[PDB]
Amino acid sequence: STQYETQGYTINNAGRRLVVDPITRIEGHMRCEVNINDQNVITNAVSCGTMFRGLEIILQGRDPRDAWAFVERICGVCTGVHALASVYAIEDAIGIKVPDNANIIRNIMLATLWCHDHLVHFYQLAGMDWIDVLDALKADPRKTSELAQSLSSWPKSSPGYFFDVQNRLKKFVEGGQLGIFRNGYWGHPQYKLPPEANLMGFAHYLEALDFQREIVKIHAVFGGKNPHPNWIVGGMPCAINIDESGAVGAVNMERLNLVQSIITRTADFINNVMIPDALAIGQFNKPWSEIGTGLSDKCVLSYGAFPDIANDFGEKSLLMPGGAVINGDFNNVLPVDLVDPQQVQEFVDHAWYRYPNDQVGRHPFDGITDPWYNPGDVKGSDTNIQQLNEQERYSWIKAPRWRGNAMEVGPLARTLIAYHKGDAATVESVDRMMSALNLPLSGIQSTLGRILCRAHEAQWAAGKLQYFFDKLMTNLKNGNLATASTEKWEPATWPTECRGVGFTEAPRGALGHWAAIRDGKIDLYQCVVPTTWNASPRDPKGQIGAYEAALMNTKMAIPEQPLEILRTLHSFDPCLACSTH
Amino acid sequence: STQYETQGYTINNAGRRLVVDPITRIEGHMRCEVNINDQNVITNAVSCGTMFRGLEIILQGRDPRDAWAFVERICGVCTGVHALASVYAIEDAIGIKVPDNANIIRNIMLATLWCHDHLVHFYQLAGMDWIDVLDALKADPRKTSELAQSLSSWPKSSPGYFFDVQNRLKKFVEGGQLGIFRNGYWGHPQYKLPPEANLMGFAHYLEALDFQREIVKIHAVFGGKNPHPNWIVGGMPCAINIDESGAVGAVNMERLNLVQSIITRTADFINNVMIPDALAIGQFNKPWSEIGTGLSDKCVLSYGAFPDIANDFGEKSLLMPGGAVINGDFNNVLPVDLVDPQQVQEFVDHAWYRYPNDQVGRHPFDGITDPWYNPGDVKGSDTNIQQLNEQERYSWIKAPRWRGNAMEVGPLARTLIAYHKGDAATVESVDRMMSALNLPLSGIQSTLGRILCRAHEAQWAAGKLQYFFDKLMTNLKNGNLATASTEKWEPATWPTECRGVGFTEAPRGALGHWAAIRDGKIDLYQCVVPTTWNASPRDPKGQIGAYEAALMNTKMAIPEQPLEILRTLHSFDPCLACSTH
Amino acid sequence: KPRIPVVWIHGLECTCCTESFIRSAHPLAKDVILSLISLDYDDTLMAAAGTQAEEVFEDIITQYNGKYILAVEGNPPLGEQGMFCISSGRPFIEKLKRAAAGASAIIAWGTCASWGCVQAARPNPTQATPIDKVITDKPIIKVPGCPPIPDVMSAIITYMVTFDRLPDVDRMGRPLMFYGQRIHDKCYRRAHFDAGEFVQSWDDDAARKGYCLYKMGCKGPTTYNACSSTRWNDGVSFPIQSGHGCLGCAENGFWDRGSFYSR
Amino acid sequence: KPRIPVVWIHGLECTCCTESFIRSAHPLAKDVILSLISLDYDDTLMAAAGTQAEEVFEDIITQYNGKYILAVEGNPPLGEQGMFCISSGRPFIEKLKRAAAGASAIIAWGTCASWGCVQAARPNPTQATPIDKVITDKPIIKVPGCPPIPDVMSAIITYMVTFDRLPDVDRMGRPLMFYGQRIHDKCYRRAHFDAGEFVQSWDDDAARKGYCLYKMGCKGPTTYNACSSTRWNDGVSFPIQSGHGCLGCAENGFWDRGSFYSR
Ligand SMILES: O=C(O)CN(CC(=O)O)c1ccccc1OCCOc1ccccc1N(CC(=O)O)CC(=O)O
Ligand SMILES: O=C(O)CN(CC(=O)O)c1ccccc1OCCOc1ccccc1N(CC(=O)O)CC(=O)O
Ligand code: SF4
Ligand code: SF4
Ligand code: FCO
Ligand code: FCO
Ligand code: SF3
Ligand code: SF3
Ligand code: F3S
Ligand code: F3S
Ligand SMILES: [Cl-]
Ligand SMILES: [Cl-]
Ligand SMILES: [Cl-]
Ligand SMILES: [Cl-]
Ligand SMILES: [Eu+2]
Ligand SMILES: [Eu+2]
Ligand SMILES: [Mg+2]
Ligand SMILES: [Mg+2]
Ligand code: NI
Ligand code: NI
Repeated sequence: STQYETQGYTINNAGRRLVVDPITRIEGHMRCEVNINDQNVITNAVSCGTMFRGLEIILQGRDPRDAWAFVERICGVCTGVHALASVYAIEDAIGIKVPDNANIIRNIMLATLWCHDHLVHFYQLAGMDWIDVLDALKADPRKTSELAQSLSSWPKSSPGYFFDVQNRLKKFVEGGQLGIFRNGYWGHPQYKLPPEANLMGFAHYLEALDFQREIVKIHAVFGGKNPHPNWIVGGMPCAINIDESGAVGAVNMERLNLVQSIITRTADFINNVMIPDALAIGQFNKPWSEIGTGLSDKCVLSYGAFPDIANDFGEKSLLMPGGAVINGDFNNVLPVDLVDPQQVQEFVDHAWYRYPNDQVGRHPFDGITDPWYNPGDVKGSDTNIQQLNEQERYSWIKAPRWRGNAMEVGPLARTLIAYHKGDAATVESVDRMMSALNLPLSGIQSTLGRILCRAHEAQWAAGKLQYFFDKLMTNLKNGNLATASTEKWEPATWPTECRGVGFTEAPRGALGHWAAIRDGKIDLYQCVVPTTWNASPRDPKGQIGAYEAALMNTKMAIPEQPLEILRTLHSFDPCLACSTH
Repeated sequence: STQYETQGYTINNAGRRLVVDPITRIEGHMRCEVNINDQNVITNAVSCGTMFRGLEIILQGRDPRDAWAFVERICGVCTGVHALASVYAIEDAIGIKVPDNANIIRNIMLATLWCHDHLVHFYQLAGMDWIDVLDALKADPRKTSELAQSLSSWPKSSPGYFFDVQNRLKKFVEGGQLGIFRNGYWGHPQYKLPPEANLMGFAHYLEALDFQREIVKIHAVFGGKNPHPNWIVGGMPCAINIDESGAVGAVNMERLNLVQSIITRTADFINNVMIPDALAIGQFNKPWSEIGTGLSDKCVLSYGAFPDIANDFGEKSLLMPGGAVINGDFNNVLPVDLVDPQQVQEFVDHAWYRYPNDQVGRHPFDGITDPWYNPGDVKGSDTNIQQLNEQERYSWIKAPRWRGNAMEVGPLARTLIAYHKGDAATVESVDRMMSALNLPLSGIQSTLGRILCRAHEAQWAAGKLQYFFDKLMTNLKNGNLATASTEKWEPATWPTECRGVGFTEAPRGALGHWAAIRDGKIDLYQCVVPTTWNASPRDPKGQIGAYEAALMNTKMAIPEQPLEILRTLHSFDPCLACSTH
Repeated sequence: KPRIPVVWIHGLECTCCTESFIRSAHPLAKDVILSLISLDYDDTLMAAAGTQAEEVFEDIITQYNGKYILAVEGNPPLGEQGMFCISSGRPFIEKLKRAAAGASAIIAWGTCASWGCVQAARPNPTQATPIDKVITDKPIIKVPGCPPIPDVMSAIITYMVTFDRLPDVDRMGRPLMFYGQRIHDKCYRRAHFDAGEFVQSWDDDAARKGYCLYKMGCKGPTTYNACSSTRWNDGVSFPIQSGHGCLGCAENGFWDRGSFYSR
Repeated sequence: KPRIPVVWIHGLECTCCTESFIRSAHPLAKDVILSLISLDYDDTLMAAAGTQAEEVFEDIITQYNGKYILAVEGNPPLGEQGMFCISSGRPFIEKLKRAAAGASAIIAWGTCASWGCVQAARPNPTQATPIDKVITDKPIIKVPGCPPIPDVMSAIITYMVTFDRLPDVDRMGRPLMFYGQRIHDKCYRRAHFDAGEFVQSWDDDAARKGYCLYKMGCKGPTTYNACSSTRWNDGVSFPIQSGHGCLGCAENGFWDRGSFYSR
């Protein structure tokens, strides 16, 4: 066993080793190992991506116009965000400018994704970490109604409703067929909600499971289908026709009315169901404002997103701010440049990849994806990992760093960047939220904080949906219908050699696609995705990534039941297929 | 002025005349006149249908296979019921037996219509006679929540919901644009709900306006569209394919799943919103259990409906019983035969039609539709009527009688027939309902009773929907897929001369179509429709129809404000385009 | 801010057009009524009856003279001096003319108001007459179909409110947006039509595979509407998708073009 | 009354197939889970993780040996001894084979489980392999598409449960009910295809009229699925209706049949 110091942590692999494999209620495949000391406190944390597909390899030799369709399948949960990054990257390489309505619709696609993704994560992925579903069977339906009504105007709060939900759960479990609730952590002492809050939460789990299906109708209108809508280089293919013959064949007033109806319902659900539930989780779990800080008080990163001025990716255009903080200095938000070779680099000294020199980090335009499954001694065999060897290669995830710093990305990161850049809406939202919880600002830099920020972002995005819709309708009223630029559709119009970067803020954080085009085909296509950052293994300096750091120093009540580990990991909303691609 | 005695009433046209023209919150065009004495009691009532189109004339010479489509357009409210009666009549004439699945689907189409029609009638047509919409502005949202929760498990009962609904109404009226509420009867002393019950009812008005659109999705699946779905002689055109190539082009498992989802939602809305609201109106308006009795304690008529044994229209088959009661003898439910020339007859001595002898009635196989607008010695003129002359011709509606008796038809009539035939489900439902109100069984024979029975029937029909769906699925599981019989589709296969009767129970009562085919064409096509019965003018004996009888002896608080007249007329759910056709 | 006044009157009708309107999925009819327009007169839905309804009619068309949209459902009969359709003891046509005179624009809902529909089919006993043959001095937007598609009706209203202008129309006064193309120009059974793959008798193997309904009388080839694209009842179906040929119900005179089952 | 046990496992995947499943409009995924099946194992949705999840897996496949449906999302990679997809420290393929041995039948969700999908596209770095090339002694129902239509997924489940039998399948193991015909055999733009009326560049006049997308590379003519009939997201749209050609996403090898924008 060894011990070393990094980023204020003492990494110590003495003591009992715990393995959590598979990690569930995430997208894709993850393994986690920790060591705990004699006080059942985590002194070592190991983040491992247990899948790879090789999209960066598959994309070589494709037509750039096709790339969005391939990379969209990096992930079905953050569906569409890779298509957006791809069309941005190809347009940036070739020098294509899209019409305003295309940009607006792309923003609608991204805001819709934020709303949908964040809602499903809150209920279906993270929720059962905080809501004791089986304890809901002990709730008083009338007290449940009273609780709900104290927190929200939401209509669906009757005592009869909560009784009917409870009875549905009772009948479901009565035969022993507990399905997704089988062998859960129910009764664990870290479950702190009262029974009435558990029944309220469970009811809302079911409501959100139903309602999420409606949100993506917006993707179906503009993008054909969800999951995995369609896009084009040069704008969007959903041609508009409001007042001419054949409007039945296009995005017409009836189609736009459908979109408006979804937007209103989406805002109402998020504002009156998810937001109060997130605040309630906060009220009953205040100690988790001091658990899982990890890198969130040290290093956070946002590229920014939602350019409001079409084809302008500058600070005055992006509605979601970009920036980097390092060394805990939130008074100096630093500008990010994705072409600068000294900024974003990926290391593979602790990953299952080959570099000519694994002691140096490669900027994505110099990126290499040469898979090399080489776990070394794992106390088993190459096909039987009993204990990963975190001193050598232990993951299919590359290790991104920003100016050599390990960074956290995602909703908390973005909130902190926007807050410390002085975004008025963010400052007011955060201050009010932490006031309502009777917690200091610092309480946001936590596992609880990640959840709170995610909910508040869902609310932000639902607001922006209406703003973007109104912007679209303003253009249509002024007779501006264009949705595609085709001046540079044909390969004969492209530069023989060019490269470009497409970037955005996915639901889980900072996303970049780096593309090099040569002779009409993709020469290089490198992705660095938010969960790549957060779930990162170590680098040549032994620096730990966001997940490992957030797990460090965490008390476990019951080592064999990893509820605390799940809570913190789920708070980052891991997307493993994204992380590995 | 004259006075005569009929059916226990003293018909006296002395004294003040009141005119209500147009009657609103009905289908189509009606005028009503009454005389009131010094005590503000109605001593004479005149029912006038103020429209005519002449479908019976238009159908002559058409192909019998097309008839359903024409006669469906008798009415867009009871949409479908005339198509069903038409295909029944033509099948009866030609000798066609449809496959079981076609019969089951037709039963689904009729049950769907019952649910939809009854729901809309309760809220959008009759509701504002009972619910003081402006008084809802004075309610306490919390006391509204408590009331709703005391009556129903329905989820949507939060104080914040009632507050939001109340604020929507407040905003609606704030600009002085009261729309459908303008110049209403608000504040009339006969409005008896407390403010909280008004707000509850108004919220439900809006919920029902939204929800009704869902119910008719069942029509869209099997019949293409609503309003006015499609049908065929020989069955239904919605061919089924569950497990073979091309199921995408047919009624398949996904389409059936959509139907199931709508059935469950329809039952839930009716049982937890409309039923408790009907009972609440009962609780707050018990005096209306003794107002508007009319013919309902003397003569009631049902043909029966919903044949469960395909192509068997007998008593063992019909799920909704047929029968007639006369002379108030509910111990003697009489069988109805629609071919018997001495049973159903129509008179026109008081209608705008020519007969060879207007002092006798004609069975519909001998029917004549020869329009003759002859209002005679009106106050005013033939194009400017101040007062109809009820001593002569005063309506576009013919006067049907059953064995010479004036009958009431519709939900109350059916309820009484089923009750007195000993239908276990009807007896249990009615007894439980009247027990809950602490009212005698006689209390259903009333304006309030017509509303209670209509809500009951919506619940009944919602249950039957599931029963029919299950029967269809049972057949499909057994590989019984047939939906059409075509062995007599071609005119050359028909009798050179034949006649048939198609009958059912429309939402508003007993419907019959009498068709004669000769040489491949419609030779005669006569309709007698439920509102023709209820809104009937007088006959040569001076006998009054159901509306005129129910209006007799009614007290009015304010002669100039016809709230009591509207309450009773609306309780019968008048369909005037149906009545006149 | 005030909502645009709408006066909705009813002639000879079956009320299918009102029924269609309230089916609207997006916007909900509830929201149209509460937030998008001021539905100031409408026999089927209004609280007031009789003299109170007459007062509403008079007050609205006077106070908002020149500023309301008139929606017409149904049509006037010219027979029997107009007394085949009586309102307030006088011919309906008098109310139509009075309402029309004050209107900024008129929407003829449905085949009734547009063309005549079922009451105008041979032998037209009442001499039922479409609105544009009576009102000759006002813009009339024809929105045909029996009835028109719910979400077409609401989209047309949202267009007029949102864009503050009438929809552009074809030479027959139908909005180009929804009536510019034929049913058969956007029918999902066209593959079968083009291949000669037809239903020949009901519930045959062709019918069970969704083959073309042309040989069963489908009038989609001569009918302009949105049913094969927009579809019906929130996208659930349309006549042809549920196995019946198009009747031609959006077209002038469709009742008298011959049997629905013949070419 | 006991619900049928379903074990849902995940290989190399993007999770689009689970996401599609939860979009189901009728029956709601909620009601599928609570009333139609017993979804006893599913990495994406289940409470238990790690050793608790392993215990569930082992107990279910043992207790319900021969009686559960196995749903497979994603696929096994044969490269690197299967350690491109690791589960409980071992190759995913081991869990696939263990779960397959006890299953009464297998549903291969999506193009991944059916054919290989994007990870199998040239040059297939991981040797991603469809289920039927690994499991060779069980009924496998292929439900392809990237992902399949939500209401198709739920319809297949409801069929299997309600009718207590597997769907009848074509020669490739796809349910005839939804994969018997091509996109182009039921496409609402076929009128335009037959007329030679094509979009030639994005947002041209043809595009704004809903013309056929054949010249923009539409693979509808060679692709079997229900998109043009059933449509997507509760009948709201499908790729072609929103202006993009079919990619061919339900067909084996579609990623490598040339540019989506070429013939
Ligand atoms: O009544 C039910 O169907 C279910 N019950 C049973 C029970 O209340 O103990 C219930 C239980 C727990 C919370 C809410 C409940 O019901 C709410 C709807 O309640 C009623 C509906 C109709 C008529 C009277 C009521 N009640 C109102 C009241 O429960 O507050 C009381 C009653 O059930 O008699
Ligand atoms: O609060 C609103 O947005 C609307 N109000 C205003 C008001 O209470 O006067 C309201 C009025 C009438 C009935 C119900 C109402 O609210 C229901 C949701 O209520 C809350 C939501 C969030 C946080 C605290 C509450 N409260 C609970 C409580 O009203 O019972 C208390 C509060 O408004 O401070
Ligand atoms: S079903 Fe009718 S509209 Fe469709 S292709 Fe055939 S003939 Fe044309
Ligand atoms: S859009 Fe595609 S599927 Fe439709 S008709 Fe054209 S080529 Fe065929
Ligand atoms: N959100 C998301 Fe997926 C991840 N990580 C991306 O990009
Ligand atoms: N219900 C109904 Fe219409 C009437 N009256 C018919 O039949
Ligand atoms: Fe639509 S009221 Fe019904 S008949 Fe044909 S439109 Fe008329
Ligand atoms: Fe559907 S998991 Fe998403 S990639 Fe194409 S099916 Fe696979
Ligand atoms: S009958 Fe009418 S509803 Fe549409 S499909 Fe034909 S125009
Ligand atoms: S791309 Fe796929 S989703 Fe349908 S339309 Fe084509 S099979
Ligand atoms: Cl278990
Ligand atoms: Cl016509
Ligand atoms: Cl034209
Ligand atoms: Cl493939
Ligand atoms: Eu109770
Ligand atoms: Eu409050
Ligand atoms: Mg990468
Ligand atoms: Mg008649
Ligand atoms: Ni993702
Ligand atoms: Ni009617």
